[PDB]
Amino acid sequence: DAENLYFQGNIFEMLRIDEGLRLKIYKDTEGYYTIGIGHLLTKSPSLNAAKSELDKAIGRNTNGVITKDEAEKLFNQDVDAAVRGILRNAKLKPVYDSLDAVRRAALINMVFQMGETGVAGFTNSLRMLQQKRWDEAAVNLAKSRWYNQTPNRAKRVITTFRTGTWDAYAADEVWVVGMGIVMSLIVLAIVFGNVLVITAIAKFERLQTVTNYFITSLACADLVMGLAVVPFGAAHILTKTWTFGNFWCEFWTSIDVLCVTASIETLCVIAVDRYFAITSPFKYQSLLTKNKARVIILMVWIVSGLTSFLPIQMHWYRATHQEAINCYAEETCCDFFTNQAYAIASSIVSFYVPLVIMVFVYSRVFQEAKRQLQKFALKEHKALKTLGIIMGTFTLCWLPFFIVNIVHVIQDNLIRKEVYILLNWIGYVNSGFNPLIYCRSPDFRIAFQELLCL
Amino acid sequence: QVQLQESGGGLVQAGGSLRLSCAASGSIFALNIMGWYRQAPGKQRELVAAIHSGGTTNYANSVKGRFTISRDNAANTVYLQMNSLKPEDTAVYYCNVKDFGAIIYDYDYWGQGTQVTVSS
Ligand SMILES: CC(C)(Cc1ccc(O)cc1)NC[C@H](O)c1ccc(O)c(O)c1
Ligand code: NA
Repeated sequence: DAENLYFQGNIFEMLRIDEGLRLKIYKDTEGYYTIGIGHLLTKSPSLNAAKSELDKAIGRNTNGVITKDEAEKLFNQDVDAAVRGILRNAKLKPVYDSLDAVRRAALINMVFQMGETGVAGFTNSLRMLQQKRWDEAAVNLAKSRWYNQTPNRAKRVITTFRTGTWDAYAADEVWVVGMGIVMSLIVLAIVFGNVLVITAIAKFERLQTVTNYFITSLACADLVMGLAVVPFGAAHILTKTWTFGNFWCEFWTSIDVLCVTASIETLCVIAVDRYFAITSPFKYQSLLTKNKARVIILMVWIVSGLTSFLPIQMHWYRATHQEAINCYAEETCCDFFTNQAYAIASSIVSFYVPLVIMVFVYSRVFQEAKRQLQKFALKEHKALKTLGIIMGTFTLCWLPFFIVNIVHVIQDNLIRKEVYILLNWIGYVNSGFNPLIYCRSPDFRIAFQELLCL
Repeated sequence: QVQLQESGGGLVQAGGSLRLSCAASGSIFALNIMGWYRQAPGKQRELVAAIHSGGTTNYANSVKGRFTISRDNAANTVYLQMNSLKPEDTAVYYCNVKDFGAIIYDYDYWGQGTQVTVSS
């Protein structure tokens, strides 16, 4: 066939899209215990019975958790069993033979879902498919219980029957590269921006201030963010797996936590710094020197290191459940599993405390600005909008994640992994958003223009 | 887009007193540092005397005890009291406003500059 380019029309990818891959035992929309790629264990409400059937199917004590290999094997077994189920049946086979490969895959999909007998139950629909009346069968299949229980999937299967093409599944592959280029743009923006900032502060002598000494730290954290964390994360998501080993996996995770913590805590330090610089400038200039500021930076990076490399490299962050053990054992797995202790501690240190301090400090500024030696002009509005951006961007980017990060560790399976990763990346873009917020000074402007010779 | 009106400078004998004054015409953020700098003949621009919007002040080590800065009620006008002048106080005095409108940094507003000559 000479076909080796992405997305070949078949039943396996279609079912992968319609079902999804979940290694731990879950409940479908109906309520039956399902595992892997749409593999029905049992109709019994008891989880122990499901574990029994699973252990019998696999051939070992799985504790409700199977590996990728076993999941794929079960998937293929169920597909082949569905096909043989079609061929054995007297109502399914005459229809199956009189279908193109695509519609054949649609039928195999239906049988894979609701079983041989169930699909054979569809007398009128199969009769219509047999006489090649695709649209009538499309209308008819939408009047079943199957369309009411799982409408999103039923629509795709029905559309596949009607059109005879992979239109309902072809669009799904576009979003992959579609978001890949977005990730690329993110990396480019972060790296370029932060490198520009660091270069600006390091090269020019007029940008050698304490505030800028903190900005340097923030830009460094965001730089290592855009160089190590974000690209490897993008590769991890796009390629579906991890090809660097457990050591580099946990090392990458360590870099992640370290950089995020250092970034946010540096934001906090900047907030406090500006508070003292604005409220009591004469004391701020005398007390806070460059050495003391560098000591502050060192302390922040130390605290960030204690909440990143220390617990992770020592495997203190590790969970105890079976899936976590399997992923830690698997060299190609780099999924993130933690206990309540590390999740809560890291969330409090990295985000929540700096959040509280920043809110309190900026509120102190906004409140103390109203009690100076002074008509509701435009300057106060502009300043309020400025701080609105400063706190607004940070909150909008990092709050939804650390909330989710604290909930997904309390009640199990309330937040889907997609949302977790997504919000984590919405946290990631803040690293790129920072150089646009903390570098708007005239000196920074002149530096930025002179650097690239605009 | 604000203006700074300086007034008070001029010729003065050694040991005499002089009063500088800077009026800020325009909208300035409530948190600011309004002060005076100077340029001596052949020397860099040095800070003379700055006052914070919160009342607190700050002076150079060569003018402390001789110079004293204050400000008006809400007119945003700053008055610099210069007593016991010296020949090394002969310089070009600039009025200045440090505005913390963007919080992260500070916008500087400068004056036209006034000449002060002390008769040696
Ligand atoms: C969880 C992860 C390491 C990204 C990831 C997502 C899904 C997956 O399968 C494997 C990895 N991102 C961590 C996040 O950036 C973070 C910052 C500061 C913290 O304190 C913290 O606990 C977590
Ligand atoms: Na692993």
